[PDB]
Amino acid sequence: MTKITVNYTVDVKDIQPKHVRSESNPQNQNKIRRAWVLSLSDNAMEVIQNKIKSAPARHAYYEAIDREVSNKWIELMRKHTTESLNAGAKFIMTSCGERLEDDYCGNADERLIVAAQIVAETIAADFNR
Amino acid sequence: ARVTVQDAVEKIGNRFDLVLVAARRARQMQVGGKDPLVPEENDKTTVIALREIEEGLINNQILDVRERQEQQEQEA
Amino acid sequence: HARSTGSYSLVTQQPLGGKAQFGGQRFGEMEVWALEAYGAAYTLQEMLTVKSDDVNGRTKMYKNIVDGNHQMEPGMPESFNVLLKEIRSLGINIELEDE
Amino acid sequence: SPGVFFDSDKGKTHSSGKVLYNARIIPYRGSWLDFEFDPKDNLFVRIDRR
Amino acid sequence: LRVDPTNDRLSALVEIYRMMRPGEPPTREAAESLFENLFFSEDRYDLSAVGRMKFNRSLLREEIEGSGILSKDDIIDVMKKLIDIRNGKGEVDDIDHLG
Amino acid sequence: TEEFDAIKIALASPDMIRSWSFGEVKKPETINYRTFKPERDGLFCARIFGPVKDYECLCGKYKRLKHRGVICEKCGVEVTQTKVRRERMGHIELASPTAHIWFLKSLPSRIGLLLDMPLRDIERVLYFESYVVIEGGMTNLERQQILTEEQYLDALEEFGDEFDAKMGAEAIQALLKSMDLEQECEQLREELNETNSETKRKKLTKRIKLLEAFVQSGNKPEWMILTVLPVLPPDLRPLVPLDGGRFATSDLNDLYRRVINRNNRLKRLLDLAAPDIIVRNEKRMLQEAVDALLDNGRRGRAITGSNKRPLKSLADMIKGKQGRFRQNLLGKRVDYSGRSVITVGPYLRLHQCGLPKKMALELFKPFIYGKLELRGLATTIKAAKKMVEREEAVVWDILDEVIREHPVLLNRAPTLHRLG
Amino acid sequence: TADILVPRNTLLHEQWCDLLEENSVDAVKVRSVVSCDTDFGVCAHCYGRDLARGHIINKGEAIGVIAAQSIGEPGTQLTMAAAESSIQVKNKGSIKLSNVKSVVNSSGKLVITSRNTELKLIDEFGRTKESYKVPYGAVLAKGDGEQVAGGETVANWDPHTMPVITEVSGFVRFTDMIDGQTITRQTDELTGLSSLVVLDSAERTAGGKDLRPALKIVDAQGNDVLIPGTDMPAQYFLPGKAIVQLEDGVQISSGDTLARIPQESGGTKDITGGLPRVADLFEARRPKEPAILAEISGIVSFGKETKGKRRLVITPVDGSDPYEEMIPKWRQLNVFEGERVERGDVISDGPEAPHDILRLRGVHAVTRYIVNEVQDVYRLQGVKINDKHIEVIVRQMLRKATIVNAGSSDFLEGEQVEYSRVKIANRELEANGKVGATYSRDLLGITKASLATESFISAASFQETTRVLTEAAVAGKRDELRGLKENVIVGRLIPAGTGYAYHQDRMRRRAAG
Amino acid sequence: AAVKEFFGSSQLSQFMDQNNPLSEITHKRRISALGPGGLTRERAGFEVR
RNA sequence: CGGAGAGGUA
DNA sequence: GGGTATTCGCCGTGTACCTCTCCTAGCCC
DNA sequence: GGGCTAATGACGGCGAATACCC
Repeated sequence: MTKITVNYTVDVKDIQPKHVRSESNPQNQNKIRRAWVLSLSDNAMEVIQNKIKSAPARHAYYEAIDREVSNKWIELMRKHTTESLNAGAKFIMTSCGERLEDDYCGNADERLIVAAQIVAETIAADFNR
Repeated sequence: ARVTVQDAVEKIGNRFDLVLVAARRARQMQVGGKDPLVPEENDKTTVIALREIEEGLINNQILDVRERQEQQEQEA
Repeated sequence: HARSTGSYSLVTQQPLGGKAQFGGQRFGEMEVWALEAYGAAYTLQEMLTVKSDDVNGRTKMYKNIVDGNHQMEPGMPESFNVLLKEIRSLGINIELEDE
Repeated sequence: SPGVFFDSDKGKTHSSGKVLYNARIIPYRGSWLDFEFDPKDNLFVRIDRR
Repeated sequence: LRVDPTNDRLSALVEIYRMMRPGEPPTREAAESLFENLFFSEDRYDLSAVGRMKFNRSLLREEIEGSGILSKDDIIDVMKKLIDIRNGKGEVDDIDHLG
Repeated sequence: TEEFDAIKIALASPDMIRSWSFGEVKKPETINYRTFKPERDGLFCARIFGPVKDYECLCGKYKRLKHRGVICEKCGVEVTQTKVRRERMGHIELASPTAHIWFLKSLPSRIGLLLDMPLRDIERVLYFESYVVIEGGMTNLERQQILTEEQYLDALEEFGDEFDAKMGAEAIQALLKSMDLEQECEQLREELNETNSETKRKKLTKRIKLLEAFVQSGNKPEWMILTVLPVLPPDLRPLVPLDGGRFATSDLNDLYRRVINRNNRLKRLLDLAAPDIIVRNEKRMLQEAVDALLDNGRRGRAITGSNKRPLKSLADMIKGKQGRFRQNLLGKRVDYSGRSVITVGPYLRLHQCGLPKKMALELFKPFIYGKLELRGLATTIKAAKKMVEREEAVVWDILDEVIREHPVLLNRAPTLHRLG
Repeated sequence: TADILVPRNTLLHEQWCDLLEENSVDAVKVRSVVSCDTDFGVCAHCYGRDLARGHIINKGEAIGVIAAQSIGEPGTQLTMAAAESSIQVKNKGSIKLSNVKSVVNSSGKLVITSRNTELKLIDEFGRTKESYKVPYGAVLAKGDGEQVAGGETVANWDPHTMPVITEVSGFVRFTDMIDGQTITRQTDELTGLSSLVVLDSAERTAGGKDLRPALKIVDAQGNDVLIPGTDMPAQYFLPGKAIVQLEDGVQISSGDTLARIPQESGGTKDITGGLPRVADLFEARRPKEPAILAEISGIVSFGKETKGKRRLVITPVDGSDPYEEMIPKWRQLNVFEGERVERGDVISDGPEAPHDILRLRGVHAVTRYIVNEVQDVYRLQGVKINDKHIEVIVRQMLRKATIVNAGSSDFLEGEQVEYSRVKIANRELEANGKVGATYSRDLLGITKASLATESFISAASFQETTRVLTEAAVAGKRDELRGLKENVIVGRLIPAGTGYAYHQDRMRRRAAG
Repeated sequence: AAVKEFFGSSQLSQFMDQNNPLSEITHKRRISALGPGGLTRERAGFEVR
């Protein structure tokens, strides 16, 4: 709809612990959706409401966007592993499985928010037609 | 007849394959195909087979060689 | 009391019913362990499958003994079939790894 | 018999031993009443077995 | 009292009604009615003559009779003598005693 | 017998459950009550579970014993061997999904652990008492969290078509539909590559173990919610009326009649587009009926008339004390067995026991029949029956022959060792 | 002498037992089912030969059911010198001591410390005839290789209290001494002693639990004096009810008590016998404050004291130093800061739990403990049962182990130790070892082990059925029909006895064989 | 209905063991700690037995 | 031969 | 924080036989 | 007539879910 879509992406202030959940156990989900919401503004809400007139279709495209951000986040972890290995990282075998070295390790929250911001920019570009 | 299986246990130490071979012997004396090698007293095939095994007349070697040979003569 | 052939349940082929011919005596799991302690291995199979549950086994073995020999059919006891069916009745699958 | 029964709750050691007490009120008809003790010497009340 | 999470009649009645009946959003009047019926109505809680006699005998009263329903004085007496039995002044009652 | 080396255990998909059933159960009827004719297509149905008699249709159509390889083409009865009625299973298509009672109240709540959310919330949402955000949108509140009525409303006015929340097993089915196992496994294993905290990595590993367990089991969690409920074969829950005013029969038939009545009422309500409150209450009491059928004891006792005792559910006679009942205890009785008081025989050799003549006669009856027919003393099994019941002196020599070498096992009822 | 008198791995029948009898031997190592390495079964020689025959155990004999019924049959008979006073040898023989933490000090006192010291009575041969346990602190006028008459007090101690005999000379400094918190003020001087009482080891004070009173023994110059030969540290960290006999400022000789810790003179009522006792050994039930063991060797010290339960850091000399552990504050302890502990050394005092014995002291140690306790229960009623049955039951209880470093596990999966061994054998056979793979055995009760069976059928059909069936359905398990009971339910030849020959053949017939 | 249920199908309304006058007189003088409001058979119970 | 309750037995 | 330390449900209950009852009924159509 | 149709005086053990001093 709107030729310009305001974004809340690539902000330095967008780094904060995404561990919000109202029930037990803080692992994945209840944060991924919040992550890729925090990268989008309300203008996205109005644009999707005008473009799509079906609530089940809207929910399906929300799930599609969530799968896209998950795929891009997985791409981010594999890229981080590849660049760490190119930087001389070693596979640390702890009693939790595989990890990288401390000086080579990243963190999931920053990768997740970067993925969310980039996908939000992609969606904003998608609204520009 | 015979009531004690001590001699058969001495012949066949495992005494589990002893049950198998005794059953085999007793079944094909009960079901047509052969006749006992120890004379009868109107006894069932069980004690007859036991008395055979005590005398060392029937064991796994004798049984399977007899089966082999009867297969060659029956086949041609 | 004793019996050889007579009444059977309409839910299973275990022998029970009335007192005109009461069912066979209840050879419980304790006596199954008693047989297991021996090398009593076939005896369990006859006393659980052909003499107790397998209706096809019961008929075949009765015909065999009447015919003048003591031979057995292995059989598939109906008790396990009942357990299988009612496990399947709750939406929990049971299947057979066919040989 | 309906009435007041002061019995002893045993086996509640919790690495501290000590036999606790319980007072049960039994009516001929109705709901029982229970005044039991705890290892912290705090009196807890149960109506029936609630 | 320190552990007690309520300090007034209405909250105590509400909590008692709740733990009697899970769910069932409670009102003060309903809780009052239930509490009065379970312990102070002579159609839901009766000790009968023998119950009252044994009740008085256990608490060491000279009376041999009284109301069939529970009363505040009876409950405070049960408190006092249970505290006494904790203090060692009282004695636990036998459970299979024919008395 | 059938040849197999192993038994697999897995959850059942609605598709393969429908594959099990040869027909859909519709009528909540066993018989015509006062009239003892079974009602089709009720819980007993020759069209569904096959004929009650052997090699003959029961409609009044076929009486010839020739149709055993084909079904009746004159009516709906699937005429086969009577044994087929003991093996054919049925199904009922639930209008609303219903949770499986075991996966809810069991201490290792499989739905609870799979959804990482306590069984208290599971029962509150299933009992139609609390909302849960089922895959929301850009809402400031959590994507997956419990809600009661007031906040659910406040969100409903606050958030429009970006907010989904529902009642009963439909909501839990929505959550289980929305979860992809492989994506979550990849996400967790990628997180382990970066995370270096003990607690985070430990919970990642626990979630990975559960997820790979579900993946290797090949079970879609959507299969774990009941869309179609299979009904057990009629013969294994047989119909046995008791004469008089009472209409007593198998408890399973009663529970299934209850459930099918509830399903029919709910389907009728939905077909008429009944108000949400009525259909929700019908769904709740359908959940109650199904959970009572599957396992009585986790939803409140379901009691029958004139007997203060819960009806025995499927799980209650799956479970046994001691051990699964009909496998070896209780009770696994056996033919060719007997019981008697014991007397002392001090003239017996150690390998001998004294057995009553009548007991020997009516224990070894097939042996007597075979020997009599082999020796020419009888010409048929009926002649053998007459000979053994007359108990003449002739059969005594036959019994001597069959007992001379044939041994018997003596057994004490409390058996504490093999010598027992 | 090193003269071999028994053949390699041969059955020990009556003649061999005799030959061991005239050529007396104290102990014999025998292949046990616990030590058996055979997978999916037990080695014949590892079992024994006890049947209705003197011959070696036959192949295919279902010994597990025999063991279970041999334990169950005498169950119907189960119904429900001086110990801890003074060791008085009632025979004539050499005095021998094992696992001593003792130093000879003045007045000819062989002051033996710790509860880990044992006193044998060696007869004319290597065999022992009397056995005793020497407690922490004792007075011995006898030594190794000394003959003693019957009824002679070879070792003695106060039967009403345990005295702590000082082993070095010098003044005693009261370290970790806070007045009014650690101990209460009580001075009763008769000949220079005091009645200062360390508060009970349940709850002392706010400050008397965050600190623990100690008595360091140092010379007049004040330099630290060490005790070479014992692991008992020079600083006596006073436990509960330890009355400090010796005051500060007085030189102490070697042979004088330092602290008195009262004892109950034996006969403590914390024991249960009979059929429930046998059952709870077979279920490995917690003994209601088990005497927890020192789970690693090395020097020990207290950690952050009294955080609800006091943490005790054991720092090995070459191992992982950060090894704090938990201690409840309702037990009386034997080990103090700076005392050398090892695997199986007791931390608290009381009954042992089978789990910690198995995990720490070893599988053979827990097997010995269970066999000894069960056989003692059967001796109480004068019914003798061959210990191989208890051994196979123990072998069945411990079929599971927790993986630490996995080969194909998940670093915390409780897996069948049989499967763990088959995978480690497979990986070691190949030229590549991955990872790996380390496992620690853990004990399960009869019920829990039965539910922890590889096959869901056995656990479901004869114990908790709903839970087992649900877990099997969700996990998608499959069972190769394994043990006998599965075949009993299925109704075919069980792989035992005369049936074992059949099913084994079928196992050969599989895999296109 | 309630009275008939009590007198016919209660757990303390037992068929009188009638083979001897002693059997009668013991059955009527029996004292059952079981029943509604009392013990249960599976008590054990070592104190009450 | 659908299932509960009671007694007695070992 | 953390380890008890409770509180909240699930669960187990020798064997086998004999005898005996006693068996979904409410109800608005 | 009828077609649907709707507690404890257990005890010991144990896993799950919070509860409570230091």
